[PDB]
Amino acid sequence: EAVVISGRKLAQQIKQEVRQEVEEWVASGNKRPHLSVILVGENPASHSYVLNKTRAAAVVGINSETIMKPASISEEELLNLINKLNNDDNVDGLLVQLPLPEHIDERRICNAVSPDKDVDGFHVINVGRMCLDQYSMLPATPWGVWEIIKRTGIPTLGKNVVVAGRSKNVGMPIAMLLHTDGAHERPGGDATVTISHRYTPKEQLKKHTILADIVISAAGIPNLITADMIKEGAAVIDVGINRVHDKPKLVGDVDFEGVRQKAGYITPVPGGVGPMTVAMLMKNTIIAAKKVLR
Amino acid sequence: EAVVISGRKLAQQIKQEVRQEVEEWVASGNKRPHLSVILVGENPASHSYVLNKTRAAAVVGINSETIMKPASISEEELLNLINKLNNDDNVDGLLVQLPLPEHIDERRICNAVSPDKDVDGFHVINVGRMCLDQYSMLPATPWGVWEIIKRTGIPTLGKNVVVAGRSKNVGMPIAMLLHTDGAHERPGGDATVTISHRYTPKEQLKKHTILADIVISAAGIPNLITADMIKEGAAVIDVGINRVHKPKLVGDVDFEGVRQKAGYITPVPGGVGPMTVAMLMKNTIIAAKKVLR
Ligand SMILES: O=C(O)c1ccc(C(=O)N2CCc3c(c(=O)oc4ccccc34)C2)cc1
Ligand SMILES: O=C(O)c1ccc(C(=O)N2CCc3c(c(=O)oc4ccccc34)C2)cc1
Ligand SMILES: O=C(O)c1ccc(C(=O)N2CCc3c(c(=O)oc4ccccc34)C2)cc1
Ligand SMILES: O=C(O)c1ccc(C(=O)N2CCc3c(c(=O)oc4ccccc34)C2)cc1
Repeated sequence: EAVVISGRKLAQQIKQEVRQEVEEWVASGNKRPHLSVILVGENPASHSYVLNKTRAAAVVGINSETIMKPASISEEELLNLINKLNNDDNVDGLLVQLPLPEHIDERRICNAVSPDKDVDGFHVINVGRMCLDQYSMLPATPWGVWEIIKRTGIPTLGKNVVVAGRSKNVGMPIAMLLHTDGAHERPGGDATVTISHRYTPKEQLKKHTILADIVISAAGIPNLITADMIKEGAAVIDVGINRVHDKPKLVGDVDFEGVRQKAGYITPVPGGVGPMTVAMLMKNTIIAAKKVLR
Repeated sequence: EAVVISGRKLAQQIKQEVRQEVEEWVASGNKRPHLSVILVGENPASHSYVLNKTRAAAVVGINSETIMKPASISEEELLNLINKLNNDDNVDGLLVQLPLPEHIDERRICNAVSPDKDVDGFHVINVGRMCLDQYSMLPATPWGVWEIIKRTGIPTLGKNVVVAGRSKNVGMPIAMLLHTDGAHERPGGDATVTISHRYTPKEQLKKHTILADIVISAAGIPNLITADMIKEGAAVIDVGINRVHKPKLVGDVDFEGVRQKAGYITPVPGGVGPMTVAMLMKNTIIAAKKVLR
């Protein structure tokens, strides 16, 4: 059977690194990091994600506040709020929980967050920097996937990788990190990467996955990955977060039970990539506090 | 055997569109578009590329000037010139011929060029905008590859595409254009895209090329694509520009071999190169119209 990778345990390790980095930072006489989270409306999953972020900050000695506004907020109010936070020298990291309501321009909001406080790395300049392999605030899911892979010691250079999904904050960034030059200012994994998405024909994915040492699935489709798609021994990183009902539940992209047999490594849902996303946000927040980048 | 696609011919076509578009702009009362090129040093390829660009501009009714600098120029001197041209309201497009000397930082120069004059689309905001599928000044070579494909009627949606090479102004944007959503602000290809590079093993490139409906090579490696790598009927686009031996110029494909198996193919010379220069003209009229301001 396949080694089940523990997202909880790895996220725990990263959390400890950060807790140590924050303590030393404060001991050297610096201000304790502060993370601000703007939460809009009342999406249940959002609300729980923000609690996961606030707990993680508390456990690593980073101060936080979630500012909850109602769905009804005007895009311009939101911009004012962000502008306040951007200007408050006590806020090191600012993020805006997604999705926002249909009447708010996401991209406009994401670009209003100061790049220097952009711990989500979703600002156009951080996306640009990332895509040029420069130092940047990396988005947290991609960074988490990366860490799961490196921390587990799975090789990437020369290897073959498939990423199912091409969203701009998850799939595309994963594909960008995995294929790029280990030698660049922000190293990448030098893999051979294939990006697939909703217009891949079922057969085409299969012909690609079967060739792949690593299959990273970030499509949000239960059971998109079945055991015949993977080649024996391959690492399967399941980035899917699918709420199904039976008992409302959390399931992945992968058929966990089945692929378990075929794969050399696999990651569970829940307890897989999710905890890592949250942990990498803590890394990004101490980076922000330290003003490395600007 | 392969329909050879003349990039020379398609580029002349595109230049004809641009010429009409420029004629219309001027006849409407607007300032004639002006492109400035900065050229540093003496790379002979570079000099010829600037010649190509200045000729293309002349053909399409766009004003040009090359400002040649010795390789000895400093980074700071280069930024002053760029800062000057950014501020000259007469200059609609501005490009710095690449590559630059080692003591000058490419990224920093590329980001000094005003994003609205950046007809190479290499400023970080333009890269970012492109990578988010927003309207942007698209880089000329990838846009030209896109144009070869689209005007030749080669479908992309659902297809397999390999792009060999992952450079930031050629391979990576080609992969970005080809895989992204056809529905976004800046439409992409909705293809299934595999990116390979200097560390793809030969067996591994081949295992992927063979499934490919379109293969696009931007490696700078002669005979990297051979006919047994290619699936019969596939489109093969040769981005390579390789100086071999009188001093000769070849692509990354084994043209003679590959044309016997592929359904379309592009030659070097005469394929992607002229398209690159053509798309730069389209970017310049775009810049002059201040469409994306
Ligand atoms: O209805 C079926 O019978 C059916 C089931 C599944 C597939 C499949 O395998 N797809 C389609 C969606 C998809 C794929 C992908 O690789 O990445 C995605 C990333 C994001 C969103 C959707 C995908 C590939 C095809 C047909
Ligand atoms: O054990 C777990 O499986 C698990 C632990 C933690 C999280 C979490 O809190 N996430 C990850 C997904 C996510 C987050 C988000 O903030 O916005 C999203 C917006 C859209 C889609 C997914 C997210 C943050 C999730 C799962
Ligand atoms: O005879 C050999 O020793 C040999 C020849 C060629 C390969 C090959 O196919 N390579 C390596 C270079 C390369 C590849 C690629 O896909 O993209 C590149 C994009 C940019 C630069 C170099 C590449 C793939 C392997 C072995
Ligand atoms: O007929 C042809 O095959 C052909 C026509 C025109 C051109 C040309 O002028 N190019 C394309 C390549 C290129 C250009 C450049 O400006 O910088 C480069 C910097 C590095 C690498 C390639 C370029 C501009 C090239 C070939």
